[PDB]
Amino acid sequence: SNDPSGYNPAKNNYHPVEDACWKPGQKVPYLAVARTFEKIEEVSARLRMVETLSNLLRSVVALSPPDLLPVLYLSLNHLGPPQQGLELGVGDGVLLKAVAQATGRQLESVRAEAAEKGDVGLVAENSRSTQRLMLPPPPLTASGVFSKFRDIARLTGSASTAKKIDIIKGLFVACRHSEARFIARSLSGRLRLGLAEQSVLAALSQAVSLTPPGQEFPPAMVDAGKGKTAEARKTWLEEQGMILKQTFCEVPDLDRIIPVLLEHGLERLPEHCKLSPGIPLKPMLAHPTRGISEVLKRFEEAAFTCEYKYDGQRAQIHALEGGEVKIFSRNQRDNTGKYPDIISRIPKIKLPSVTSFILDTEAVAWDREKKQIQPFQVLTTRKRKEVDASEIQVQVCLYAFDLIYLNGESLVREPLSRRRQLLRENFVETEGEFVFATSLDTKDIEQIAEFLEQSVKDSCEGLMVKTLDVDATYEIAKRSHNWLKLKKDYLDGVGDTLDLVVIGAYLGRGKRAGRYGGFLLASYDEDSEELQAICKLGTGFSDEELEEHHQSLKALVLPSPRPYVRIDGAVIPDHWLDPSAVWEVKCADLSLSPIYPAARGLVDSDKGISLRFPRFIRVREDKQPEQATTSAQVACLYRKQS
DNA sequence: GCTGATGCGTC
DNA sequence: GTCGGAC
DNA sequence: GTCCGACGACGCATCAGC
Ligand SMILES: *P(=O)(O)OC[C@H]1O[C@@H](n2cnc3c(N)ncnc32)[C@H](O)[C@@H]1O
Repeated sequence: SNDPSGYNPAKNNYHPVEDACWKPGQKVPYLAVARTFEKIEEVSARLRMVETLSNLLRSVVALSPPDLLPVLYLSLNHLGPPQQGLELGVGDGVLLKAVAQATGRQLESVRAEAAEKGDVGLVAENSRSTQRLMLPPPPLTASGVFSKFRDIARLTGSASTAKKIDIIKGLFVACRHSEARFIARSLSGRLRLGLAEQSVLAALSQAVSLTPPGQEFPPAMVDAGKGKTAEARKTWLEEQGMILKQTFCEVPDLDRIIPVLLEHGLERLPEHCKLSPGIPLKPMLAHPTRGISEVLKRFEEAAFTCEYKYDGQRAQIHALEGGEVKIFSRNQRDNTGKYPDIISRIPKIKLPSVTSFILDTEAVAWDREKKQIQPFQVLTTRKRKEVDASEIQVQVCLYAFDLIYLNGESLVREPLSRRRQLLRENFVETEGEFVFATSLDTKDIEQIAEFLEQSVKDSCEGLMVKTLDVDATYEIAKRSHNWLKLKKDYLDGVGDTLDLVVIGAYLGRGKRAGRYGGFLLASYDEDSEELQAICKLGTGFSDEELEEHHQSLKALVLPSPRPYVRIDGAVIPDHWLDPSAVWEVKCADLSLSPIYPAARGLVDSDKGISLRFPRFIRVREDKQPEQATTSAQVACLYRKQS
């Protein structure tokens, strides 16, 4: 209809035709998407966000079906299917430079304003573009903006950054109302709607259920739920939602799903898009569990297995009928070129009767000389793409723990008891190359506890716990976190805690805007009587605790750092703090840092020590900096990881 | 042709 | 990756 | 329990700057 600026997709009794802000066949205006983001961000109830997005999507289906795919990608802040590897190459650095040039302001003024407001979108929105003529360019369209994002991502090579900035400046010149806010957030990778993949899928299945695609215009059926009771409508939308969710979890690729959805409908979708080797799928995840008693409470009387939780990276290995092999990451990225050693070993791990499979494994760095597992840090030094087999320096051992597909059979609906038996019988172990995850089938608390201790002694993070027959399938759509993860450092009073000094604070972004979002911490070097930065910290405190931190550190702000505080290459804090507050901090491991100075020279000549997965536990009101954990104590903790 | 800063992915 | 907030 | 977005260390790949 008329004037996107007034578009209200949160409206009660939203009518997909009469309440749209564009006419049939027209391109969806980007302002329509921006206004939808505004109405989503204004509320906290996830179900209300879904309804609002569904309203937009229903208008897109009814009026401009070719724009459904770009509108969906804009709402997820994706560029396309993950296995295609498109990357903007734009962070806050490029973005802030483009905003400075677009608005004619100094880069430093823009950087300072972004940090104080905690959002680059607000800076871009509230400053005019000095490249704008008297008469604006035509309004942005959803598909136009999406295509420009893709243009940015495809620019490569020398002088490519300047070309990316030119595209961004062009977008800002054409923005109206709130559009610049969401372009900027999207480019920075921080859309921060409160609505993401699961809510987008729920909105999509609701939208195509209520307003079916493919109708002759004007659509005879704009609300297919209106003839049902509230109860019947809810059950129906839940069923339709699960059809979409389960297909997506097997084929998480909107380029494949959306054309089928528009042509054949949601009910026929599983017939056209099915799990198959060569198409990455969503992996099964794990829920953190803070004790053995919590495990037994979660699984009740269902038999379960405990497995070592190996410290590497996930590798989803696909063997296609015909011999081709592909390897994908946890997030559906193509890692095939990264593992020529693994690909060459596939004939060695599968019996000759296996014609196709999808394996779920952990790739762990392996020292062939000493025949033992190596830390994650070592694994991350492998090259990432177009790697040749002879050039591999860090060997990998695969620890296999699941089987999702075998000889043409999808196993997603099969219980782990059967998947595991098929894994054990059709694949071959080779020490230090391909091994089944160490496992224990028991319900005895004393055995589980001992097994947890042994997993740590054997260079693992803890245990994974999985039911064998009750709710034991690989249906991510039913429950994405169907497994449990049990780590020692989850236990209170157990694991490595340090008492560290707060030496700086960083202004918060997003949910943390208007206060501190992070802090710089330091250990005390006895030998030089200096405080050495050891890590940053940004999780572990409640919202109330964070407000107390803000009020207790405000009096410690210094304009300039103390000469006995050393941070070297760490990110300079927005506010320096007089060393006084001491906090108890927990971590999973200690790592060798190329940047932090803490304990430098005590374990390595060039590298200090930092914390893996640090989190705030509590303030140490009874400690001053002189009694904080020493750099020598940090080195001793690092060494005993062996 | 090299180095550092930036981006993005891994955990 | 950990964590807490909102539902 | 689910979903989400605050925030963590770290390393390769890339490209601006030299
Ligand atoms: P996150 O800490 O949420 O844990 C899940 C990941 O752990 C890895 N992993 C290692 N060993 C296993 C076993 N035995 N089973 C399942 N997952 C395991 C995977 O890479 C998961 O992504």
